[PDB]
Amino acid sequence: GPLGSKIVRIEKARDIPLGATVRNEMDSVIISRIVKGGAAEKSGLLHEGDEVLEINGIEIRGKDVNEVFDLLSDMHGTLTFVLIPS
Amino acid sequence: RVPDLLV
Repeated sequence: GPLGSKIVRIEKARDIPLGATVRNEMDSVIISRIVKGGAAEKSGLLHEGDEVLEINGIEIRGKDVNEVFDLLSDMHGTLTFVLIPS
Repeated sequence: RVPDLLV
């Protein structure tokens, strides 16, 4: 995919985080840690250093991490991530 | 300094 990206799907429950922290690096959103015991880890599809380009068609690149927190806090169901691997 | 938010 664009910029050498990849598509991964992960299920999210209402009001339960996936288990991944994010930080801004320049204009990008980067996965800084995979929380042990969370859905993100068990999925084995999200990894530290991954850049998040899109989630459910929403462009994540260019967003402050606080806006990304807001978006995911109320998302649920099948989440479609567009990622650039580390 | 860089903020790390949990999602």
